[PDB]
Amino acid sequence: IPKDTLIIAVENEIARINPAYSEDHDAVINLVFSGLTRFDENMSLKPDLAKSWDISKDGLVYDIFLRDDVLWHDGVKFSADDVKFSIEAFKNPKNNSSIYVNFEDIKSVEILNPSHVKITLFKPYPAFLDALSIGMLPKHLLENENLNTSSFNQNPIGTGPYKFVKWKKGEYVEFKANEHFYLDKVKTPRLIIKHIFDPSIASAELKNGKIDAALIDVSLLNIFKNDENFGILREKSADYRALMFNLDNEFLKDLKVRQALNYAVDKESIVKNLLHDYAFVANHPLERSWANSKNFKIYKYDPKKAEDLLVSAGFKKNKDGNFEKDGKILEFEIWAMSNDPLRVSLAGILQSEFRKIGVVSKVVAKPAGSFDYSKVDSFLIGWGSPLDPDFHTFRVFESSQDSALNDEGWNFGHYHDKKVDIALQKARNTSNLEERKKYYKDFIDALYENPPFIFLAYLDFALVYNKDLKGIKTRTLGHHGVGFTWNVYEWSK
Ligand SMILES: N[C@@H](Cc1c[nH]c[nH+]1)C(=O)O
Ligand SMILES: [Mg+2]
Ligand code: NI
Repeated sequence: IPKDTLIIAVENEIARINPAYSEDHDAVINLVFSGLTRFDENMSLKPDLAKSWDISKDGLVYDIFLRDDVLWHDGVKFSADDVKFSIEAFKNPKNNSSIYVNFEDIKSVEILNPSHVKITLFKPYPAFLDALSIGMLPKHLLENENLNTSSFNQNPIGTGPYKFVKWKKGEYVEFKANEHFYLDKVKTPRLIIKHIFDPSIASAELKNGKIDAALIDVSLLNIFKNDENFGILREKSADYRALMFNLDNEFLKDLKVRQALNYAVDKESIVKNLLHDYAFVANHPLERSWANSKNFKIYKYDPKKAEDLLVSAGFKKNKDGNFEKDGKILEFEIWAMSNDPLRVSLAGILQSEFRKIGVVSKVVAKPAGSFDYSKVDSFLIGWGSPLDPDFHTFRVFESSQDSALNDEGWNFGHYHDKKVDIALQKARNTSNLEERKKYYKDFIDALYENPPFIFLAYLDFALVYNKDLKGIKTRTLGHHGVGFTWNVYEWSK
């Protein structure tokens, strides 16, 4: 690989390179686009396209002041027009934006002058500044387009550090440095995002020198020991793994069953042995957040509590020593993405724990994208954001976000809890920080009393990189390790 070219592998690919359809599962949107705000090495809110902002006392009015030295990749200037268009596009239900929920509380967007936009809200939404980091859209290209289907989505123009060059689908996306980047000089002139979902192949291509960097599963990490072409950077993350219950399932809809299944698992055993202390035991989805109550009940590893719960639910043990109810065995499937060894291994351990308490389960391992995980009995799932606590909680747990009911929802297990709904809505619409913490405490407590998941472990990630690489900075990563390329414009060899 030439010195003026950077090649990075990422596991997840997106169909539309457009902030409006961002699902925190990609690395290319933050390359092409830039938002009004951004985050530094410490996850602190920093100015990006917006040079500064003022927020009204009641949190309903945002005055945003824009930089005037920003160009779109087509040489067209960034202005307040783009901001009004972008935000109005996110809000428009006809665009089916994946980030619609972050913009739904917006009343109006006013252009006061070409560098000053005034945003008014129906209700407070303190995550708004975090939400505005997502990336602005070019008005002059998309004004007369169908955002859902526009060819723009496969030929994007943004204000980010990198320009779109060409896209080989299922292969790679190539970028070139934005010569007019306002924030900083983009160091490496060529950037290739290579799509590799198989970690063994990712490891092999590193050894081959076909790619410069990738996130490598901990089980494969020992392979790069003694290798001198590579350094290893350990990164913390808000990413957790869990078992998603499908509450449509005849057995998993029952509360007593889900509580019993939580009692059956020795998460410390899992973390210690399977993850080699590259993790810690998870109990709820906000344990890296300020919203963490650090004062919550847990389901502690206790098989007889588990078995006793199942009897209470009305299950009788049979001659095989497996629970049955009204003539039918307590049986369901555990699906895992076969391309993710950690998930397959976790599903395998879960199956073994469940049998020891007389629950029959079947592990189904299929490649990511080959099946609909919102229709399987249970699924080894993952989520987690280092940003506002609302971002991977509302779409994931709130009942209106049921994916069967909402095409842009992330509630794949069809979970419906009234207390979760109220707590998340009030938390996302409350300005006071301490009051927010109280509502997220309610949320966590509500999750305990009616578990949608079996929370398992928060993950650390390992970045394996060409040792010739300069300028890499670590920070708290999100789900799938998204964000490890956050400062890639500083990268050079
Ligand atoms: N984010 C969820 C769903 C998903 C499927 N593929 C990628 N993500 C998970 O990681 O389990
Ligand atoms: Mg950005
Ligand atoms: Ni995911």
